[PDB]
Amino acid sequence: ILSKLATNESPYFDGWKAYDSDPFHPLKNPNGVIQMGLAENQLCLDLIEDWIKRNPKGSISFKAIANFQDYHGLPEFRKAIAKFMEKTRGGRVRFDPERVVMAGGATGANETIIFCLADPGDAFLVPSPYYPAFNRDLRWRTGVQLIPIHCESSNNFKITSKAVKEAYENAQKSNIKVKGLILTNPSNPLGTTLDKDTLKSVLSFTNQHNIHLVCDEIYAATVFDTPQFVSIAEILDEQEMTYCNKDLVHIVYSLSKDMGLPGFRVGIIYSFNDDVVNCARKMSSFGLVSTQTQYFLAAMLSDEKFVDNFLRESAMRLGKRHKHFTNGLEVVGIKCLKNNAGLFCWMDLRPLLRESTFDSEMSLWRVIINDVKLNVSPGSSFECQEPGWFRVCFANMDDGTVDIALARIRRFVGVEK
Amino acid sequence: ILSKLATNESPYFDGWKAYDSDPFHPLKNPNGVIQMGLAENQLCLDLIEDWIKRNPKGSISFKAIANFQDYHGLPEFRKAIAKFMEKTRGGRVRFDPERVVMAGGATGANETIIFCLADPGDAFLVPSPYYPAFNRDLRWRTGVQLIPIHCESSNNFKITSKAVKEAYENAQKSNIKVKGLILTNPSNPLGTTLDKDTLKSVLSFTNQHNIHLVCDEIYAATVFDTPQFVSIAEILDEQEMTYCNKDLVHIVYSLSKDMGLPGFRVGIIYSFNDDVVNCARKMSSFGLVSTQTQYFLAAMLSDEKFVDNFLRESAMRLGKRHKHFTNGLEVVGIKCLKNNAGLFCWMDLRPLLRESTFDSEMSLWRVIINDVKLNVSPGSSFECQEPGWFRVCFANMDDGTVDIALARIRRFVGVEK
Ligand SMILES: *Cc1c(COP(=O)(O)O)cnc(C)c1O
Ligand SMILES: *Cc1c(COP(=O)(O)O)cnc(C)c1O
Repeated sequence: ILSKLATNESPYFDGWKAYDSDPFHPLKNPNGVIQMGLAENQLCLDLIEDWIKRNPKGSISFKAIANFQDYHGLPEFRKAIAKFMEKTRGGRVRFDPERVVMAGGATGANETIIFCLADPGDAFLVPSPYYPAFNRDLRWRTGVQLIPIHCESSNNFKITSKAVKEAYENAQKSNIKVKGLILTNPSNPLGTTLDKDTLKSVLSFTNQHNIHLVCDEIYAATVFDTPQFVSIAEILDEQEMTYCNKDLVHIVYSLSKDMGLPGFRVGIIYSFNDDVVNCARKMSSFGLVSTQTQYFLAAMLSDEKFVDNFLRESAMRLGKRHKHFTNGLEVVGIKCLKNNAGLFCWMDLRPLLRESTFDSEMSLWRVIINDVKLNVSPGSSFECQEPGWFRVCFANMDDGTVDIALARIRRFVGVEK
Repeated sequence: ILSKLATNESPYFDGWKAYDSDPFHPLKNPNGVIQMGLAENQLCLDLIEDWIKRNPKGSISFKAIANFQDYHGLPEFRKAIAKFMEKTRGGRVRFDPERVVMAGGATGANETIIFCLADPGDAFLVPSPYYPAFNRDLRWRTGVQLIPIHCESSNNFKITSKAVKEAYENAQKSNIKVKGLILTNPSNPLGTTLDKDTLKSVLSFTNQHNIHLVCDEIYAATVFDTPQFVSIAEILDEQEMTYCNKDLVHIVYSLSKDMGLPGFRVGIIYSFNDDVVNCARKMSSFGLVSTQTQYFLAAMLSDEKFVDNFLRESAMRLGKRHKHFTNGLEVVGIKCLKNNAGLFCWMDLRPLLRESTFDSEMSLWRVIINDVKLNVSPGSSFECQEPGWFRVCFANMDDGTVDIALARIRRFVGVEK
């Protein structure tokens, strides 16, 4: 007899294996599937390598980091993260390192914050489309459930007050304890930063009902165009809202996107609620960052010229690449939701859809992965309520590869009417 | 409004507290409380630093590892762990790197293996005295309960098949669904390796009631005297036990205790159940070892010479220290449970008590941690059913410190009769 969790254990994985069974490689398999489904940021690893070399060395006082095992981590780590989080939000706000908490990547930060704010049975509101890991991350071992907040293309998938309320009030009508709402800002798969007002309109609805607002700002430093990224933190430093319960406000973070170090498993939880801060720290012991990696990060994120050079450079490349991939599709007549951040773009393949069904959508998908041989992500995968949208990632390959993927798309669409 | 867990939150911390305030140190505080309550293994860190000055690439391919994020881990990591797990258990039984799963230290390994085996409300049998962290690790976020199994000093704290049946049936009459039994072998705080025949018994009864047998063999490579350490994996290999169902047997391991690298968070789950293996893997996303620590370790553990000398040296240093420490305590009449493993000894201070009540043990405990300035652990914190026993860790300090500590003890005992 295994537990229910293990005992209760594949459709959207089609592109996943199509890739694994035929990965594109310039020399080994130049016609294989090109991985465009993982939101990875490798445009600036070279800059990190240059650093790990000379400016200075950093990684290995071994005994100290080898035996250190406090749920608080190395002081410099906390300081560096808080420091790094600051520059990311244009110094517009400050972060108290004593509040910095660790988790096994954003994965663990998410599961932990949920464990800290909701009981099994309770529900959390999530705007859609939304990162699918949530379905497991926020729901698998927490028992908590999800309730989507509708979003259309007609308004660029913006989060509207009416929609936030409608979803919420329906839950009450369904006797479902709603304890919070979890945003992703910058957005995934939308790749767009949230409008200052929109955030206030959410925090307020959140505050007005004493429910928590969990901001997943894991894509903060991947902004590359206007508008500016507005942290929920910055909205807690504004007069118009000096009277908001800071107990219902939590931020989730990681170093996976704006430094591309997912393997380092650097999950961060920054609560404004002292109690939550603690529980998350006690829970942080199940997913503590490696002292070796902590030591490595403290040193690295402490170099301002670097942390300041990296941030600026990283914004450039991402923009340089996004624009290219954007013009690339504008050429063959493909439109994307306009975005300013992230490691991907929300592609509109609606004009290729026969009818307007998710089935029609999945078929187009089977073609892109078997015949176009590109592994992209189908909108229905992010719980998108309208067929035709596909998330396409462009930050994990060469310019050469991108242009190929672009060339392949040219033929597909070209032969589509 | 936080969750029940977050809201459901210091008696035995006077020791950890005292130490933090008046921390011992040869020059700047020769009379600070000595840290003898942490099971840290520092006797061979010098061995690791030495090694760190050679072959191969101790720590940098960077883009590859910085981005590698497969729940399976770096290619060479699983194999290294398995080869290490073999050298450990004699090299007599074999381990399959494909079945090796990560977790955040033993802490994460433990919580996960329970998440996989029992549902909230279910219970697990635990011999006592036992590892206090279990009370959080095994029950907090799992809704699982622990059921103690009686052990006394009349029989050197051995687990008797009678004692096991009693807890099992006692629990059933009360309608508690026992889903498994979790051992610690080598033992914490007893610091003893388990009698092969005893394992064969626990496994028979275990297999005979369809409940899981989880083994925390986190202390496998700290044996410094006979008998030899017998892994449950070896038991699954004898002819006399061919019909035991391998679906119900599992191993929890880590590098914290034997390798002295707790800050590395190298938790390992090794299940003989293929489903558990799959589930545990899905769960590893929450607590994965850092690709950097993985790389480093793959390189260290892939060095047969280092590994041989390390294990061999560790056994001798832990052997020289343990004996020296016990011979000192005997000089003054103080005796401990006879052990061949661990990084501590089960000290019997029953004759320094006033009454066989935990109220006397705690009275003495304070004396020991304020006036003698030694931070140890009171038997009752290990759920030990009889007062007077204390766990005293002797593997993290210098030879100089141990004698200082012994000296303080030689005194306290002196002025007590
Ligand atoms: C990629 C991604 C993550 C992953 O963060 P990890 O630290 O690697 O677990 C989390 N959230 C979103 C929205 C992502 O796109
Ligand atoms: C020390 C210990 C642990 C903790 O292992 P970590 O890797 O440091 O988390 C777990 N279980 C037992 C029985 C221990 O002795």
